[PDB]
Amino acid sequence: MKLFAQGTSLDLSHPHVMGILNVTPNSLIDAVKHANLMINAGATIIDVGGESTRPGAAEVSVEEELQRVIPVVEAIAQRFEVWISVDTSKPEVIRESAKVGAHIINDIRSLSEPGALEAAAETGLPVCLMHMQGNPKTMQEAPKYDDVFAEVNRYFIEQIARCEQAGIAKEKLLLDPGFGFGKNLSHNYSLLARLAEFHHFNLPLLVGMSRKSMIGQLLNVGPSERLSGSLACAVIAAMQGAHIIRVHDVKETVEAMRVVEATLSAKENKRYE
Amino acid sequence: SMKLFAQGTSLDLSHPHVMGILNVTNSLIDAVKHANLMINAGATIIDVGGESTRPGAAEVSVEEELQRVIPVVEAIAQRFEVWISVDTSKPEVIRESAKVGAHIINDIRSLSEPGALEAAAETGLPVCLMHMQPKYDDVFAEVNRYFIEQIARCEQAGIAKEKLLLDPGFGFGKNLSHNYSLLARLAEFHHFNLPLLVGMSRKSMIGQLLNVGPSERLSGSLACAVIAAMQGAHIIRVHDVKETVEAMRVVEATLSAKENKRYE
Ligand SMILES: Nc1nc2[nH]c(SCC(=O)O)nc2c(=O)[nH]1
Ligand SMILES: Nc1nc2[nH]c(SCC(=O)O)nc2c(=O)[nH]1
Repeated sequence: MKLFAQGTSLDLSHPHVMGILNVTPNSLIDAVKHANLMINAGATIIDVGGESTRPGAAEVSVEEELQRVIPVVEAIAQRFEVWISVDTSKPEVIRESAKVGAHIINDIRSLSEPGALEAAAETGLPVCLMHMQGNPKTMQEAPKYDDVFAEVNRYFIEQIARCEQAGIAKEKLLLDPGFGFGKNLSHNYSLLARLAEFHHFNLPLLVGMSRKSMIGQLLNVGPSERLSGSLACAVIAAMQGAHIIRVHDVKETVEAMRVVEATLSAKENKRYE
Repeated sequence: SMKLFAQGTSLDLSHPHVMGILNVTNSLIDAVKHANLMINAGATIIDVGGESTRPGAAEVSVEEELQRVIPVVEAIAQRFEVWISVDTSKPEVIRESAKVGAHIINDIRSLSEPGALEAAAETGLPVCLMHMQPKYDDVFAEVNRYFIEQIARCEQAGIAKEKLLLDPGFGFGKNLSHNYSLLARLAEFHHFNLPLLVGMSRKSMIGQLLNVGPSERLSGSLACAVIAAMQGAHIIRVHDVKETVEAMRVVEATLSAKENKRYE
């Protein structure tokens, strides 16, 4: 399995580590310094995001998001060979990010915003479809599912069809069950335990559990104390054949992924279920 | 449902246990301080030996080994509720360790010394059967055959199956690829219906893979522990207790949400 964008390809025969580069508040110099460190630590994708996914923040204007995101995507694309994912829901940011070299559109809202689907289709870039119950402002009030796995799985079926209808072929899609997005602790572990069953779509799986409450609430530790839990999550998902792991702690995750790959390559069937 | 019994208590193996490595090196005060730190960090078993009992460490007389081991085992058994595994190959140390409260006999020489098997049998304690010998035809098959053989040998000596734990012996006469073959197939050793114990912490199977020194192997050691625990390994022997306990909690929460309670 492979993805193609901007004249290069990403080989998904082993797990990739995607480093988080938050550009919400010198800003450009600092972002590039951080990118450089993450690449050096072995990140093969850098996820650039300029709108907080937090509960009460006003949505950032299109002009402010462009100012935070585009110069950063641009500076990374012209210095490094790394893949760049852009964490946006706005069509204009999608368009302008593609123009300066972004490889993956990583929308937490799965292109639900007006125009976003058409803009993503126009760029021809890979698109990540992430499950979220409701919207970021209220999704954590009262998450509820009768069957969280089936509900997430159904969402993927629907969203795939929506993308295909807009001209975005299956081969461009990645799926992400959206850890922490309208999910309590037990919902998150039900999804993680069954993650391998999402392979039936024959699409790349991306996960992001790094430093999230599904670790914090389980261990009763603060946000700076979650590395060991974050590594355990990453390993659990990668052992089940997750293709991309989105993280804060790149060096440590890359090391863990090398251990996973050595294990998977000694296994006859290449996956745990 | 699987449990071990020793010294009037039991160990509930329905979730993964972290076994902390304790050096025996005043020595008593320090050993008890370290045991305390590991317990606080969430270790439920302390393995008494560490650097003093690694392969290649200097051999000592029976009297010297008794003088270093027995007071440590004794002091831990008197102060804490934790299980104690004792690293020894000598029958006298086996016997005297049992008398002062040890729960598990951990002999990396597999009770090969004269009288060791009979002494382990006499104690009635749990015994860890660890594979050691690198060339193999089929490393798994050899390690599996070794378990079959050592189980029979123990049973012949009067040590019932219910007392045994199996450990494939990562790093013990094994190159990098042998170690990963065993780790990838670890769940297949559940056919014996015995507890599985593993020790990969800071070993060359991480160092050689990552090209890092002994103090830089925590992330790799955690990955190893998680991989084994996801396959239903019952006990994980480690240097880095707090971090491993946290990783095991994550594994437990995942296994509990799974209808199968195991990865294969
Ligand atoms: N694709 C994807 N994108 C994300 N962006 C964030 S932001 C919240 C945080 O890092 O805590 N989470 C995710 C995720 O789980 N998947
Ligand atoms: N049961 C058991 N006991 C051990 N003692 C050592 S000493 C080598 C080291 O810690 O690097 N390893 C092991 C192991 O793998 N299993």
